[PDB]
Amino acid sequence: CKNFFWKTFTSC
Amino acid sequence: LSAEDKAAVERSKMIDRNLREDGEKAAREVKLLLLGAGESGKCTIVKQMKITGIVETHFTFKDLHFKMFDVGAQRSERKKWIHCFEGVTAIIFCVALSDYDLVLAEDEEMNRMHASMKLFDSICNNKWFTDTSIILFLNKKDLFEEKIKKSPLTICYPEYAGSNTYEEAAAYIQCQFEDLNKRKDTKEIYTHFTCSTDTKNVQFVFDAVTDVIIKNNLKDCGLF
Amino acid sequence: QLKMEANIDRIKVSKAAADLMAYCEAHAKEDPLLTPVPASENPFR
Amino acid sequence: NQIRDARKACADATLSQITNNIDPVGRIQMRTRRTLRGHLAKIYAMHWGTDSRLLVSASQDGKLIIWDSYTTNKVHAIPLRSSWVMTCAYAPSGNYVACGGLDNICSIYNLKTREGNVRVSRELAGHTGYLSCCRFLDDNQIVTSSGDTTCALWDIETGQQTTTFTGHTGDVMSLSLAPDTRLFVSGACDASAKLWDVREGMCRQTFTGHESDINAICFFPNGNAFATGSDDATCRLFDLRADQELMTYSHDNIICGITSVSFSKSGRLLLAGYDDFNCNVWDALKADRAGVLAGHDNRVSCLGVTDDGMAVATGSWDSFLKIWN
Amino acid sequence: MVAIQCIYALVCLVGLVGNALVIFVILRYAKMKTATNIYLLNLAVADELFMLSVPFVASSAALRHWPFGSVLCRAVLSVDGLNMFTSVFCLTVLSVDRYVAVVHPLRAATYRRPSVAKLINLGVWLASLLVTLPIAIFADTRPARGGQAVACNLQWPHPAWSAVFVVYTFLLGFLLPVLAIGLCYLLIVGKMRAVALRAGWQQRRRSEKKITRLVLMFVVVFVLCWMPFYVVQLLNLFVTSLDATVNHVSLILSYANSCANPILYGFLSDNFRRFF
Amino acid sequence: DVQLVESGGGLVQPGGSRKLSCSASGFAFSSFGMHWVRQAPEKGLEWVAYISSGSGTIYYADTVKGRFTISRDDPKNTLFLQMTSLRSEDTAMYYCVRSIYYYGSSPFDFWGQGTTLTVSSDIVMTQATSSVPVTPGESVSISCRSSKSLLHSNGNTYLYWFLQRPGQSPQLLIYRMSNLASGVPDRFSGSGSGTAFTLTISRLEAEDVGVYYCMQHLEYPLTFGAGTKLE
Repeated sequence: CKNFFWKTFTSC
Repeated sequence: LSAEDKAAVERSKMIDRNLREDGEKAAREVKLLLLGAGESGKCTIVKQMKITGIVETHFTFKDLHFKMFDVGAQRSERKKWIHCFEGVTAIIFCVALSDYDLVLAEDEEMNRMHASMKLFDSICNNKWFTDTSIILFLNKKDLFEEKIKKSPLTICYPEYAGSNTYEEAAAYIQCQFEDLNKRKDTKEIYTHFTCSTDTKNVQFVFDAVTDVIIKNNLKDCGLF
Repeated sequence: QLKMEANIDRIKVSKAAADLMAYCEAHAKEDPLLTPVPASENPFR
Repeated sequence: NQIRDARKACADATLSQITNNIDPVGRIQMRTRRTLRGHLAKIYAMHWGTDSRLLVSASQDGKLIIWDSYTTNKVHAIPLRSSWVMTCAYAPSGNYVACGGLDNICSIYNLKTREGNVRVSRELAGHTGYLSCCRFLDDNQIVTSSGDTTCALWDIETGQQTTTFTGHTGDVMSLSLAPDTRLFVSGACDASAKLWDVREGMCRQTFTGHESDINAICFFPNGNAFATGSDDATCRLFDLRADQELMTYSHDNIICGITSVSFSKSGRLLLAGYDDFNCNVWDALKADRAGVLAGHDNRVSCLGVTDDGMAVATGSWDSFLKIWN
Repeated sequence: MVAIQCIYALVCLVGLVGNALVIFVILRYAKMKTATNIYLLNLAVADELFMLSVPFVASSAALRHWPFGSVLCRAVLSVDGLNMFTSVFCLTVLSVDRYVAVVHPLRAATYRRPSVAKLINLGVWLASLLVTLPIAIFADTRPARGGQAVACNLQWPHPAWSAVFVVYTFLLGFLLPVLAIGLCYLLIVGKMRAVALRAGWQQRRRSEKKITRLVLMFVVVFVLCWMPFYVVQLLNLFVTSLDATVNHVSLILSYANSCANPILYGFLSDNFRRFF
Repeated sequence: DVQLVESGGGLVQPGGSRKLSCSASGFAFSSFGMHWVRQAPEKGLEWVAYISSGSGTIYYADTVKGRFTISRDDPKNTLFLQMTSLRSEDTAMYYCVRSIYYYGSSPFDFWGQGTTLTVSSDIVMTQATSSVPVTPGESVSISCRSSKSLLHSNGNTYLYWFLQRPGQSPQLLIYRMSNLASGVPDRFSGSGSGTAFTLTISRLEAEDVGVYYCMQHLEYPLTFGAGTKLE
């Protein structure tokens, strides 16, 4: 999945 | 502040508004310091500029205003008022090419070109004009050509050994005047030949002052 | 024409020096620069 | 040769050797109350008034602005035809204000008029060199110096120069009247300070103690002494009652020449402006620099003290004038 | 691990020892002389506000958790993003100021007054509020579901809305500002070269060579520090094989140029030359 | 040619306006700021409106606020006066003062000729007297009272005296209660301590008679005196 975003980890 | 100081600070703001506007129209226009080397300096460039004490000429050319200040021949010493023109846009130093074999009506202590080289160098060593640019103008173009045919050209400079041609003589005398100033990195010297066309002399002036105001604007932002 | 204006009032220089000292010491009280003035008495807040 | 040969034998002691017993003046701390902003060009000369409130300043932008010091509110804005003005004076009553531009024309402007604009009262175009200083004896007679190594006594009602003081060898650069506006001393570039008179017509005694170009000059409120500011980093306070030199104020710490000389009400604090971006305060009695007036970005050019000694004005080339107290 | 954390204290200290002097140079000698001093002062305060919000995100990536509050992270994550926007936006209005003052001297006189300079700085700060408010209304604290740990990051209802915001900050935040400073600086060198040849200087002089090199350096550094930061954000949406091994140093490239731009402009200027 | 001219209709009906137009001449315009003062028949002066130099500070009186609209055209050197609705209370002779405010100035210097109009908190400037019949030739004292002490913190008390020769406009006699106006003889002498405001006319020639006024310049709207007539 993505597992990352702007500055922290995000739920997929 | 009782109905009087409230109007006093309002009048001051109206005066400050006019003073702020007065600085804008004074910064966009071009100022020119016309300091000649002989008794009557800038005899050609002032004929096209549309108009005791100093003479200043205000004229607009190419959507740009110009102010040429000429002091003429004054008995006062330049050391006491050379700092007043600090901050001028450009400086025009008209020099004639017929000063190496001619002597002014004086005690004949020094030659005309020797005094012109010292007068041009005296302006550059002044601590006020270390940033302003001086524009050199060579006068008597064809008159200098006829003098070459009957002169060794080595009167003022005996160590010089070159061609007796107007193309080479004008190039040599240009580098000789560009080596008089000790501040070569801060000042940019513009050399041009005065023509009787009545429109080419001011065209180089407009192009020279444009190269200076573009550096002041770059110095304003900080890119310089 | 140098002798037109020459004066003889130079018999003593120390006496005229006392005149300058006596003048500054008699008017030093009315000088706000020398006398420390409060904020309520002087202008400019 | 024999002019000052006998003037040395009559000097056994000096002024500094006598004033060493009186109360010494400590360090003078002067805080800048308000900075007179609004200018956009370098200031060169100014003048105070009797009311210690109004003051005039000359600027290179072609504007002779007049305001009050107590509120710092610009009263009048006089557009100058000659932007290269080097001197200006204020009337003791506040009626006429003159300024000496580079056009060799002492354009006198009348403040109290029936209209709103500041019209021109008179124009003095008799000088040949640059106008260096001007001082108002009264609202009719005026003594204006120029760069033509001469001084002139002009009249506003007459329009022509009454007496032209021609006794100086070097370029005149300063003027200073008397408390009664009867006599006045002028310092030129030949290191000569001449006491010019009105009843006699011209100078009555000279002083050649300096060694270089004298820039500015002032006058002691007593009327018997005066200080002079030269360019060799020293000021020599001469004596009018003994045609000699009382003392000198020189120091190797400073390297620049003097540009402004002023006196307070009591004449103790010798306000002397220099070209080191700051101003000094001399004791004038023992040659001890009590305090220094710093805060200006560029070198100061003008310096005036009110008649009552309330405020001290210092003007520099950064288009900012500071008021001290 | 801690090696990337070691240079974190260096990038903040480099911006600390430098930005603390940039304000001291401006308001002591220049003291807001004209419009050109307001922008450099804005970049100086925008870097410090960005250097005081970076220590929260710098050490949080090492611990893989957010020990601070839940609501406090929503603001801080929006302040540093706004400090990132107000810095690149001020670099845009600075390039426009340098373009108008050089190319159109007759038109720049209307902006030389401090009256317009003060409102244009308050306006560019308000433009940062409009761009970062979608990143503020959606910012929240939700667990990453990996190890049931606390995390503070942007929350979106659908993954389709995630692709709109990742390019919105790329269009409005990276591509448009660098195209403005890239075009404004190009028009300066283009106009300067045309005027220099008219005065009789066919070859580039020493003053012209120094300016175009100082101008070229400002744009390339703004690229090689923000483009590597922006390119990593978009590749995280396709392949997740990054393993967070580049995200720690990619943000450091943003913390470097933002903390070096005021010093790169301040130290290489006439105000700091007279002070030093 | 410092005189001022006013334009106004003979009489106007309720529900309209006359658009009082005042023009300037001689003096430099755009630097003083014109006033508006009307004088009802057998009554005293009263300030109406005032605009500063450049339409910066616009002040209205408590009696005309919301009905009159003061206007001007400085490039034309002309002053206008727009009104919404005329009432029987507005029947008066409007004047323009042409004053200026700075340090050392002479405010309320030269009033205009004024035009007539006919329709078919505040410092109450009170006066101890209204008509003093005295033979002319030598000193005659006249006082004035104020509601609030006009002595300000700076040290300047703002008070102006008017003469208003019979058949003419009021003129400035003494400004700041102690400084003689520009164009008046050395006979007028003003003293007082905050509220006394005594005016001694030591000469009192034949042309010195008229309805006098004392106006404060500390609180808006500006209120004039009751009126002191001399014979």
